Amino acid sequence: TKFSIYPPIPGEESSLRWAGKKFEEIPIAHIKASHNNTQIQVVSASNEPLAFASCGTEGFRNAKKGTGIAAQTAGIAAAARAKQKGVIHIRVVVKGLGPGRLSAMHGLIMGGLEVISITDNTPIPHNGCRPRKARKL
Amino acid sequence: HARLRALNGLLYKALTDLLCTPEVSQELYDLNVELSKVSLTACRAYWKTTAEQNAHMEAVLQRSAAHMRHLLMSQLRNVPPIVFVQDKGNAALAELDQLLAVADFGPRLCGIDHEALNKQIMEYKRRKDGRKRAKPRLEQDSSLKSYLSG
Amino acid sequence: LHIPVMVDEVVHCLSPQKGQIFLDMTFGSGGHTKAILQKESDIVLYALDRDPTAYALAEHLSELYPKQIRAMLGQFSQAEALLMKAGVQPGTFDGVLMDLGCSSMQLDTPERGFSLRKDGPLDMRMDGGRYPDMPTAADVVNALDQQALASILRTYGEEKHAKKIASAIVQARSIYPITRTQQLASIVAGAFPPSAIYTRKDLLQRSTHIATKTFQALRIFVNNELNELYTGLKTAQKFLRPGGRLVALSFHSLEDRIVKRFLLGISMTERFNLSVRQQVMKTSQLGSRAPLMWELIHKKVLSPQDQDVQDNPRGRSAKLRAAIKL
Amino acid sequence: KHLKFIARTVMVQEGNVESAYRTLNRILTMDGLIEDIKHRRYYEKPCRRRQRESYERCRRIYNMEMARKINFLMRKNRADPWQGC
RNA sequence: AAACUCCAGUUGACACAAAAUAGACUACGAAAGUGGCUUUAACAUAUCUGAACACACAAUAGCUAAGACCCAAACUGGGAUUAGAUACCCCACUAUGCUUAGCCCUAAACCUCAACAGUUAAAUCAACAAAACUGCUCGCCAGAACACUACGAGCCACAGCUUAAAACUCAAA
Ligand SMILES: Nc1ncnc2c1ncn2[C@@H]1O[C@H](CSCC[C@H](N)C(=O)O)[C@@H](O)[C@H]1O
Ligand SMILES: [K+]
Ligand SMILES: [Mg+2]
Ligand SMILES: [Mg+2]
Ligand SMILES: [Mg+2]
Ligand SMILES: [Mg+2]
Ligand SMILES: [Mg+2]
Repeated sequence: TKFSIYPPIPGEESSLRWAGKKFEEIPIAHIKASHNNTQIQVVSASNEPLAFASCGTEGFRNAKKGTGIAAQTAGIAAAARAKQKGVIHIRVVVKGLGPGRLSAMHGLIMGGLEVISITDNTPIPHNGCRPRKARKL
Repeated sequence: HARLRALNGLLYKALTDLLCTPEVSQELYDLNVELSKVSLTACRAYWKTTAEQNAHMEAVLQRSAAHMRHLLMSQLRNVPPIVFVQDKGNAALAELDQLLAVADFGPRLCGIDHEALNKQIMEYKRRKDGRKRAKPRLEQDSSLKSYLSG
Repeated sequence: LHIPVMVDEVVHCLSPQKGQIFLDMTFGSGGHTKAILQKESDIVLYALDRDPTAYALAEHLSELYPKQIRAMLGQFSQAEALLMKAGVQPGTFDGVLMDLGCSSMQLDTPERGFSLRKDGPLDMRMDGGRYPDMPTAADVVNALDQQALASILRTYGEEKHAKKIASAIVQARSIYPITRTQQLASIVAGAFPPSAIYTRKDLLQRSTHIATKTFQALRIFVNNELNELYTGLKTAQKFLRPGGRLVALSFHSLEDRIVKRFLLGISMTERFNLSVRQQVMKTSQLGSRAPLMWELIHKKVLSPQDQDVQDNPRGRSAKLRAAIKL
Repeated sequence: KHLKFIARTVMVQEGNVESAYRTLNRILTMDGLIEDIKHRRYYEKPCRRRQRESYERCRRIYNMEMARKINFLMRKNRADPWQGC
């Protein structure tokens, strides 16, 4: 068949399935990639938290949290905890432009989870609040 | 120099367009390779590296380099050969780690020379025991006086 | 009487108590020692100093307290072996107090030549002749080359005009030996227009002799104050009891920098007066420390009060640092 | 408020997560979202923003003109038809 | 480091704040200015020129009063950094940026190009900027510095703005 990068539309019956589940039912891996930290949380389609992880929770502290390896470790831990609850396929929803933005996904892959879709939810203000002044460095 | 910079930019754009389109090659289109840099002297191409998949990408690029040059000749027709350089961050680190895995380890103040100055002082003890600058434009010349004299 | 500067805060930070070992590497006049003995009489105190007159004062205090205070004459470098033979080889020092600068009896005496106000031999040597082979400031100025003297004044003396003052000193010395402190002061004054004799002003914004910095430099280079201070700090750390209290007083930028970098474990070779922007640039260039061993009693330095400045203007620039060995 | 998993969503093809992420990043770069976030990290003062936009427009115009000139002139980059003269 | 730890992530509800992409457009307005949507009202003059002061405007900052307050933020406090203070960095927070009604009347308010009309022929033209000019009108300048000053006068302005000297000094600027 012809693969389309566009996600299947909720409310429309698609042939695509994963473990006998529809795309609307696949659990959701929210990734937040800040400059100083990276947080990962898996939730069900019904917004039920199943696993959470972060660089700080994995023992890394201060500047060491900003490394990509910390985000990879967080992804590994989150994937292990989610897989303990039966999570197999996930939809990745990544926000922020932190160093671990991709590494966390790799960790999930290393954790055993299968990523079927990558979604960017970076909060981009359509001319919203005023950011802080530029650093004089 | 600026012309060569624009030529490098045009080569980068053309190579990116060839990579993106599926008409060039199904393999190349499926790879989705992205170029970090393109520089003409021969042409050096630098693409971002993701090991096994990296090796596969390098092999496919090396196989399709001739076809890519042929397609570029259709456009900029006089295109020098294109060299693809895999950017494994610092490639020295990657090669070093590969060899190290392969390799065998067997069984497991004051800012001065105070001493020199002290020696010099001991040696001494033992031996004991502005103006105006005329402006360049105001300097006189007597050549005209000599010429008028005779 | 130049009262020991912030001696109350020194006593507070040290917190003397009965049956504790406290080493005063800079006994000198002993005002700090006297206050410590006032707080505690059973304290076992060591009075180390390089001035034989300071050793005599320590022996006088020993006449006052036969074995509570123990005298010691020698430099910081010798202090290691001196204390090892003294009977404190395992260290375990409950407190260490390190003053810096010139002793009041040293500065007042013109024969030592520690002040330009009073004439005397250009000695500027803390040792009172215990090692006569020890160089004197007169030999230093007469011997050292133009570049060597310029470097000495630039680094030790924090002097902007080293290239000029060193040349002037060499020119003067080529005519006559520089054997008088006031002669050297006159020479340095001649290196500048006479109006510049008192143009330089102290941190108190009070006029001082222009040659003062130069004098300071020579003093340090005569006594190797920076190197001997570093050795003394290392020996104290080696001999300080874990959890012991170390209190230091620094009367100028160089010694305070050395003490602070030792306490915080910073590399001595690191640039001086670093700003946050400079640190960021350094790390950006380096982006392509040793574990801490102290706990600061006072994170910020302690400076004398304005009234104390009026009483003892010489102690205005004193900065106090208190830490505990970890 | 909008429906989710439609905007900035890329389906992973045969488990090729890296390729899907690269496609998503390229889409965001083409739409300028990545540069938008980078510029919105700190406030860019309006005079600075106007100067930067004018400089970018001038640079793009100059680059396009230079590319056109080079393409036009490279038609003469062939073997010399009158060698020896 | 400090700070917070009813802190963070997900979901839902949720603004008197600010107006991605369009915009690689070059539009509107006298200038300052103006880039979310809708609606209403609305963008002077059938010859030009015409004011430090008349008439009316005039970014930002600022003042007065009353509200709003997400965020940003002088000042301040704390933390770092520093020999040290301040600053650069981090955090918290205020005036302030917002609304209403007044005031203040400043700018590198700069297309550093006065307005109107005409010309592309001569010599094109000190240089650079931005091709060179002509007709006409108003404003302005007459060495530098003293001086976006002093005095006088005017002003809701009171550490203010507008107008604006002279003496001494120099042979340059
Ligand atoms: N390396 C060193 N070894 C021993 N004593 C030293 C020394 N460097 C300086 N000193 C001495 O330390 C003292 C510095 S000033 C003395 C201050 C004294 N604590 C008081 O009662 O005020 C002088 O006695 C000086 O000679
Ligand atoms: K825009
Ligand atoms: Mg008119
Ligand atoms: Mg205004
Ligand atoms: Mg506020
Ligand atoms: Mg303007
Ligand atoms: Mg006009």
